[PDB]
Amino acid sequence: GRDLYDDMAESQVERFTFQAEINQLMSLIINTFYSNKEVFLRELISNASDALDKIRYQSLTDASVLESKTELEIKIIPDKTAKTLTLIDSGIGMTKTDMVKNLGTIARSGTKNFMEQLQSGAADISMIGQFGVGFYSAYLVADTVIVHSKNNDDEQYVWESSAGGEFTIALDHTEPLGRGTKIVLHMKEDQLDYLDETKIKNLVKKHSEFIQYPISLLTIK
Repeated sequence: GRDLYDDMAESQVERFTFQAEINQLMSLIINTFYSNKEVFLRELISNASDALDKIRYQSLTDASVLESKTELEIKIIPDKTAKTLTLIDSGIGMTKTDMVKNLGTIARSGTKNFMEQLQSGAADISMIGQFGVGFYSAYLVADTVIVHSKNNDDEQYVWESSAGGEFTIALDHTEPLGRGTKIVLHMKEDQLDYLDETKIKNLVKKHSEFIQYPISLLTIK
């Protein structure tokens, strides 16, 4: 059901509006109480794995695609001072238009039906990935989500949203990724426990049993 990757300083920033049902979903995720929000980490890792698969399989038929970053790996960085959780993958990455389309402007087939099932009790929040909208689970635990991405076909871009119906995209001149995606979750005050060393270690272990890529987990001292 996961399909995110399926087929003086001056800055130019473009603003976009979320597709109506995606906007509704984000509001539902933010303005409703959920007891168990661990799915957010499952989705971060699984989406990273999909991105890694996509570039790995593209490399079978075109080996040159890995020249931008030869490693296929995941890095997870909890940072209590910054109040952020970051997950970096060296997967396929997203061009600017990939971000525009896949991170909010284009309708997703499962959004309406997912929201109906949440309202009824037929589904719970842990099942979000099955409905192809798992990315948005980040808003269970984060006020703001920032997505830096670099695809071989484009320059590095950064997408940002604090919900409220809109997102922005701009050229990204921060640390070059080489290739892949860095997602930064600015954690809500009441969700900071997810940055605790043992808590995040256990969660990563729990949600990576079948992941076929190396994971590096940092602790900041």
